[PDB]
Amino acid sequence: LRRKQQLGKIYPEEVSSYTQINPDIANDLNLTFNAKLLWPVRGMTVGAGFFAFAHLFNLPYSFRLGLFVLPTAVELAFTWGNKTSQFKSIEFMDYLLQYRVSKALLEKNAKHFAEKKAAYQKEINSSQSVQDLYNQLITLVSEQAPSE
Amino acid sequence: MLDDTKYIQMAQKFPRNVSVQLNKKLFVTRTWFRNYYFVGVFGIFAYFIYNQPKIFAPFSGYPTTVAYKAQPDFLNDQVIFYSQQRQNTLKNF
Ligand SMILES: CCCCCCCCCCCCCCCCCC(=O)OC[C@H](COP(=O)(O)OCCN)OC(=O)CCCCCCCCCCCCCCCCC
Repeated sequence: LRRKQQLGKIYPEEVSSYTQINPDIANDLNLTFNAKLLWPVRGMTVGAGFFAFAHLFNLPYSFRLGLFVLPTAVELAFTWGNKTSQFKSIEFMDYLLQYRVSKALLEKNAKHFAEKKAAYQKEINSSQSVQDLYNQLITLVSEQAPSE
Repeated sequence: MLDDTKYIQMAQKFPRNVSVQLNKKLFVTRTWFRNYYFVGVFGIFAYFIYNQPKIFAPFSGYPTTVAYKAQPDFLNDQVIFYSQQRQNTLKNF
């Protein structure tokens, strides 16, 4: 609750962004927050399959209604709860908060860096970050540069 | 002492070649009723026992978690992330 309050609201773009490290982020973020109503579609499909089986083999309707409920019950039991999804949601929300803070810093100083950015794009043809390039440069200096 | 004479005789002298064919359909019907009353009745109790601790004691099932720090990248409009492994522990009692 505390982390979600700080974030406020989550948009699908950020979820798809974090999909890189957790492909099941949507499947986990649905089981933590009351976003949308979840129907046990897999359970209902298995129930319909059992219904077709019973219809073929002429079972009483009580049996097929019970065999429709049962897979649905299993799906619901395996869906709800699942507090591990809450841990994964916490991790995603931490990532999202850091990303949003950095994005706000980007927007705040965008005008200040316009000129430097224009100068930089014309000299470096790489899109890699400045931090990574500078760490690589520091390692290159530490290795090849003569101590003298 | 109980007069088990006839039962003793039955135990001592029993046929050793008599057998009865079993209707496969009825055997299967009874066994699947047994499975119905196991999965759908005792399954509830078994799943409760297995899962309820995992609902009321979740922290012991996820030992390690990850934390992130972010920095801007103005000249490329990117965001740089540094990760860190932590022991998933209680917080803000
Ligand atoms: C990832 C890959 C996974 C693959 C999974 C594969 C699963 C395969 C499951 C196969 C199930 C076969 C079931 C066959 C049932 C046969 C029943 C039978 O022969 O008896 C018929 C009988 C008819 O009833 P009656 O009232 O006498 O009517 C007369 C009609 N002539 O009927 C009765 O009297 C009632 C019979 C009740 C049957 C209950 C069935 C319960 C099945 C529980 C399955 C649980 C599986 C859990 C899997 C978890 C996975 C996470």
